[PDB]
Amino acid sequence: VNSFSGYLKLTDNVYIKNADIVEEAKKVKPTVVVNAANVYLKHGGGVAGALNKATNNAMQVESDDYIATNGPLKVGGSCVLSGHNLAKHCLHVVGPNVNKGEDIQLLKSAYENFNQHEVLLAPLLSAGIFGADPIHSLRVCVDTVRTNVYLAVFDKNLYDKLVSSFL
Ligand SMILES: Nc1ncnc(N2C[C@H]3CC[C@@H]2CC3)c1Cl
Repeated sequence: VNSFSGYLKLTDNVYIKNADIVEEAKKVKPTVVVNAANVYLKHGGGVAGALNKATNNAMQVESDDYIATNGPLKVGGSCVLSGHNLAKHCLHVVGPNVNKGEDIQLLKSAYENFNQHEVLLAPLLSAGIFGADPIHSLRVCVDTVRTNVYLAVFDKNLYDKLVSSFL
């Protein structure tokens, strides 16, 4: 049993709810919240800008030190950093950004990072300002992630479309 509430069950392991990952993280304090990161861990908008704002910029400060030591992530890659006031840990995952020309096949590699964590509060990857088709992102998620994932998708006309089109 866990603390996640109000989710629709899509499969054995994937759940979906119309909630802000920020407001959802603040309520649940999950072990892992996933950030929709870029390779530079520059949290400017969407899930990343919103998560970072909710940490009062502490996520960005920590991230800048990580990059100064380790250099940029790979597209499809991830790192584990603090969850600050939102979660125990934040898994920063880089999905491909279509608005930069990245290979959408890298989306499966991105979601494979989730399998290193038994439970994750997570966003839809490459959604939003990353430019991918969210229906495709949900299909890759279901077909790739084997651990228990709670997607918080803060957007009605899209939540309802994802549910009503889910095979
Ligand atoms: N705070 C959030 N929580 C959950 N999902 C978010 N997404 C999901 C789609 C794509 C990125 C943005 C817009 C709707 C955000 Cl910004």
